[PDB]
Amino acid sequence: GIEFYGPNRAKWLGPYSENATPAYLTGEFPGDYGWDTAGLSADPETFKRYRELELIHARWAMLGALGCITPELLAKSGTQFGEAVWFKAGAQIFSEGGLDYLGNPSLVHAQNIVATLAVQVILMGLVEGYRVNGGPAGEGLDPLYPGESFDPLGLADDPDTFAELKVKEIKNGRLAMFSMFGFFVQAIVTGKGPIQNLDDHLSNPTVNNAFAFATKFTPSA
Amino acid sequence: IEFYGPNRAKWLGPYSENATPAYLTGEFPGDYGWDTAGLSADPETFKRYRELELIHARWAMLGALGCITPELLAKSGTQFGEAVWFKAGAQIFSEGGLDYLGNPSLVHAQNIVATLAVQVILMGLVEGYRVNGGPAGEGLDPLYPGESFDPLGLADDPDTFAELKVKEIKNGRLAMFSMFGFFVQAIVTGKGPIQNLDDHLSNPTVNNAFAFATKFTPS
Amino acid sequence: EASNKSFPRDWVKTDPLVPVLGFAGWTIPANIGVSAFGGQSLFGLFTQSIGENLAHFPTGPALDDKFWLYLITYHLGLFLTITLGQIGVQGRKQGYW
Amino acid sequence: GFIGSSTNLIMVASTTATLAAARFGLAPTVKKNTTAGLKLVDSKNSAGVISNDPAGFTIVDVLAMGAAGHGLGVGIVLGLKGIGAL
Amino acid sequence: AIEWYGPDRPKFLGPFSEGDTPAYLTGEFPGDYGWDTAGLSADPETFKRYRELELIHARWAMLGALGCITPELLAKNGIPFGEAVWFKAGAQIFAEGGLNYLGNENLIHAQSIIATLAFQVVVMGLAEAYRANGGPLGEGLDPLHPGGAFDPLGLADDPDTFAELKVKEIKNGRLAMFSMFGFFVQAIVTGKGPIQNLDDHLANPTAVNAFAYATKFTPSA
Ligand code: CHL
Ligand code: CHL
Ligand code: CHL
Ligand code: CLA
Ligand SMILES: CC1=C[C@H](O)CC(C)(C)[C@H]1/C=C/C(C)=C/C=C/C(C)=C/C=C/C=C(C)/C=C/C=C(C)/C=C/C1=C(C)C[C@H](O)CC1(C)C
Ligand SMILES: CC1=C[C@H](O)CC(C)(C)[C@H]1/C=C/C(C)=C/C=C/C(C)=C/C=C/C=C(C)/C=C/C=C(C)/C=C/C1=C(C)C[C@H](O)CC1(C)C
Ligand SMILES: CC1=C[C@H](O)CC(C)(C)[C@H]1/C=C/C(C)=C/C=C/C(C)=C/C=C/C=C(C)/C=C/C=C(C)/C=C/C1=C(C)C[C@H](O)CC1(C)C
Ligand SMILES: CC1=C(/C=C/C(C)=C/C=C/C(C)=C/C=C/C=C(C)/C=C/C=C(C)/C=C/C2=C(C)CCCC2(C)C)C(C)(C)CCC1
Repeated sequence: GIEFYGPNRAKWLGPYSENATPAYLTGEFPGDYGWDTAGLSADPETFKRYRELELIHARWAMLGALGCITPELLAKSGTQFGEAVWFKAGAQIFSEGGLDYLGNPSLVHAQNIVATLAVQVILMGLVEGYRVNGGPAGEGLDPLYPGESFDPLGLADDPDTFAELKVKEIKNGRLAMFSMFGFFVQAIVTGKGPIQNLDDHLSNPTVNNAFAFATKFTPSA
Repeated sequence: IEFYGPNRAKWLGPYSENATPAYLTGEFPGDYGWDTAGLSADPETFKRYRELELIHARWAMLGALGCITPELLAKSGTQFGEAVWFKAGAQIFSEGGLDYLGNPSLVHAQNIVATLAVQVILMGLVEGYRVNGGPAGEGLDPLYPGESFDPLGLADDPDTFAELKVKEIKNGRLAMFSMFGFFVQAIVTGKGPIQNLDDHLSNPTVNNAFAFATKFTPS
Repeated sequence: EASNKSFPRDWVKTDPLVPVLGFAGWTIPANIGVSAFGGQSLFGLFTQSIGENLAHFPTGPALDDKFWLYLITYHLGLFLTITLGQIGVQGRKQGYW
Repeated sequence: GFIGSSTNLIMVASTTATLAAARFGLAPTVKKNTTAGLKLVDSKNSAGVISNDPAGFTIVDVLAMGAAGHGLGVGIVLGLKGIGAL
Repeated sequence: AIEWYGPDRPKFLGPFSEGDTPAYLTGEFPGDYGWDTAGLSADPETFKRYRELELIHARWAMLGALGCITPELLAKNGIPFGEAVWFKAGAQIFAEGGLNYLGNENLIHAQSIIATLAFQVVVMGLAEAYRANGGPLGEGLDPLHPGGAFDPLGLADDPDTFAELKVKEIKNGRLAMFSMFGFFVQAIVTGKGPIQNLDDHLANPTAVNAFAYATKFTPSA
């Protein structure tokens, strides 16, 4: 098969990549395809900080892509939300009747965005200061893969497949990061949801691609 | 004037010796001692930034000449679908195809998707050959291969090859500056490069850049 | 069989390129407009059939639906393409020619 | 006229195409068969048949490639007639 | 806590900052709080150029954060000069009588932006190139804090309070850069002056905040 560590592994240019990989990317870390053509991570501590940035970006982008797909899929299946499209889902706090979570008024019923943001600032500052330092869910642990409170299902045991699960996590995270960038730019240039753009591209793929919106942000006006 | 070594062409004139970093000795083309922001201290990052700069320079030379050529040829007799560079892409969706020089039997391309696909295939092959190696040269210099580029044999005599290198990177830095200028002159005006050149050479007092200094004001 | 004393666990020699390349080699040609479909494609009409049959989600497709035709032909060609792709990959890798 | 039409051009093109493909080592001939993997290997030839052609092109070669090219041209012209291109 | 140097110092996460603060941030510089989560300054040459760039950004941001508030601060007293906001202040060059300094017509009252632009280019190139290299007031000294004629009041002596005022300068400068980025985006999103935003916030905070302008940049398409 194909492996993802060591001197030979899966690389960024594929078969035309044996001369392409840098010297410092020896392949001991998950997701090492050897793509540092701009040389941003030549220093190893810059490389370590960039690995932490990539993995936390990866996990937050996985959560964000699931949360951009989830209420739109539930709206196209059964559920009347407040505003299921993700780039207009923020202003439901200004829908004069509350933010219904699953569309039901028995749910969280939020009406004050300042208190929502404030408890988010408190809880997020607490949890991220726990992530970088330690707290009730583990004090002395790996800053990127803590374990034994974030592995209650024990999938980090047998570490030869924990390396494979690290590569799977970083690969779905990079795909979700690419998909979140696609969500952002598609929101900017189409104004509809990603599933609405998917239904559009599935209806008529010849003109519901990106090139119909190529003249939209024209420099004339 | 010598463009290498301790005394060379320096970006702040005859008084810049405090502004020179230690790692910019001048063994590479276009060294003026400008890393006052300090992003290129690591030697491998210096290598990567040099190849980034050279290919940005060459692509911006090609892009500068492609920004100025069909707009200049628009007034020399031949007329295209669109003459300005920022609307030179949108002539696919116009009815009657992308004629190359305006002639309907030259290219006449109506499909941007297969055009981009053929470009993606050929460009992926070219750039994979450029980084790794391929059939027009296997293992050579990453930036200056030889024996298939410069087939006319002007890359020999390494002192004039060094002068050709510094001239190439200086023309390329000028073209990169002008490509950024083309981008901002596109976004703030909407008229092309030589169209703005005629707008400047018609009356330069009011039709300088400050005619468009209030365009992106907020409300 | 003096060899094969343990029934190797890799009895199928899995190359993950095979399913991808079979799906690609059948489906991309399956999206070429032919006038027999009225300018549409086999796979396009298949996705349309699944879209119409997903509307009434609990109840299943009918017998005169024309969804079954698209499904069965698409999967005939698809399984044949994937099968021959695995065969060819492990015939080029192994001997057999 | 027929001689000079699209059908005649396509037919002569296909016939000479198969013939020049067999003559110049690009198609399987009497003297060169193929393996399972389509590599041109030589043949037993099962009788031995002579030819003055420098490569060894035979009357059997031209009969076989004429039949193949005629099938190819027939199919092509009736296809182009079928899709309305002809 | 009365120190801004040494191994133990005030840090950017407070008590959550023991797992942070890597080895090349030692607290030897004014304003070290252990914030290098991106890892941009591992090389001390890169760190030196980033410190110089940060401190000249600090000086220009402290100049800017006061030069943007004083036109509206003298419009508070009622001195009318064309326009009081800073982001529409340049167009007073192109007025019917030109940009006036304090509104009184016997003041600066210049009209041509190109001539004063050329004067600014020549004297600022000369002054900044003397700042980088050296000129008639000190040739080879600190690129950060030259002193000499830059301290005519004698605050550069007694080096402990010099270091203390260095930390004070970088702290007020970082606050000024934060304020100037806030000025830029309050100009972009709201389109009114920052002191006008303060008056609107003090007049009605609960409904007029940033979340009132949260639905402005929504891409309709
Ligand atoms: C940090 C991640 C984050 C992202 C990506 C968004 C996304 C958005 N919010 Mg949202 N929010 C985010 C955090 C939060 N929001 C809210 C509460 C609200 C409200 C009340 C509203 C929004 C609205 C919006 C939209 C603004 C409309 C627009 O300009 O579209 C154009 C721009 C895009 C489509 C892409 C923008 C992404 C950006 C250019 C690139 C990504 C950079 C990061 C955002 C910066 C990193 C953040 C750091 C500080 C953590 C935008 C899609 C408004 C809305 O949806 O109404 C129609 C709105 O009313 N948000 C809270 C408090 C609970 C947040 C706290 O975490
Ligand atoms: C001795 C005088 C001398 C000085 C002061 C300079 C300085 C300069 N040289 Mg130069 N050189 C000088 C002599 C020489 N140079 C060179 C060879 C070169 C080269 C090859 C290069 C330079 C470059 C530069 C520039 C780099 C600084 C910069 O990036 O701008 C930073 C400062 C500014 C941008 C301020 C200007 C802005 C303006 C005053 C305000 C306008 C604001 C607008 C309204 C915008 C605001 C936007 C709003 C909407 C938000 C700068 C103009 C580089 C360059 O061209 O970079 C662009 C470059 O590549 N020099 C030689 C030959 C040996 C010289 C011989 O004497
Ligand atoms: C370098 C600092 C500097 C900044 C931040 C500005 C800012 C501005 N000037 Mg300006 N100027 C500056 C220097 C100078 N100006 C002028 C002469 C003029 C004139 C004649 C006019 C302006 C106008 C404007 C405004 C354009 C309105 C707009 O598009 O809003 C969108 C932009 C914002 C809301 C600010 C966003 C900030 C920005 C995106 C980030 C800041 C980083 C910059 C990219 C870097 C600065 C450039 C560097 C290289 C020097 C804008 C806020 C116009 C105006 O006020 O009328 C509407 C106008 O008519 N300026 C001169 C010559 C003396 C300058 C030299 O120092
Ligand atoms: C462009 C201005 C600038 C620059 C060059 C620096 C540079 C530096 N800072 Mg300073 N800093 C700044 C602004 C800046 N800072 C501001 C505005 C604040 C207040 C929030 C601070 C607060 C601060 C603290 C508390 C500390 C530093 C430290 C450092 C050093 C290491 C960190 C690093 O790698 O930063 C590199 C930074 C850059 C290359 C600048 C990149 C600018 C990008 C584009 C910003 C992108 C973020 C976002 C889009 C904009 C802001 C969003 C939101 C916060 C409003 C380095 C010398 C540490 C140190 O060693 O002390 C000396 C330290 O302890 N800084
Ligand atoms: C490698 C390399 C190399 C060389 O050397 C250089 C270079 C080139 C530079 C490099 C590259 C890089 C890259 C590619 C980058 C990219 C990134 C990204 C895209 C990210 C994202 C990232 C992204 C992310 C995180 C995201 C996240 C998201 C989220 C949370 C979301 C959320 C949400 C939701 C749910 C929905 C609602 O309604 C709202 C909101 C709020 C909206
Ligand atoms: C040096 C240094 C130093 C210190 O230390 C720091 C700093 C400052 C950071 C640095 C700097 C940097 C810079 C300046 C950069 C810049 C760059 C650029 C501008 C690029 C461009 C670049 C540019 C480019 C490539 C361009 C390209 C172009 C092209 C391809 C083409 C195009 C085109 C044409 C014509 C055709 C049609 O019609 C359209 C189009 C398609 C449009
Ligand atoms: C530390 C760290 C760490 C980690 O690791 C990484 C990271 C995150 C990257 C980092 C961070 C960073 C940051 C925060 C940055 C920011 C910056 C800024 C904001 C700057 C500004 C800066 C800013 C500045 C200078 C500003 C300046 C300003 C000015 C001059 C102004 C002026 C003016 C005035 C007066 C008024 C008039 O009417 C107009 C004008 C003309 C408008
Ligand atoms: C002497 C010589 C020459 C020439 C020669 C020639 C010119 C030859 C030709 C040849 C040819 C020109 C041949 C042809 C052949 C043909 C054929 C052999 C045909 C066949 C046919 C067939 C087989 C048919 C079949 C079919 C039918 C009947 C119907 C439909 C189906 C199918 C198609 C199957 C050269 C070079 C000059 C020089 C030297 C020698």
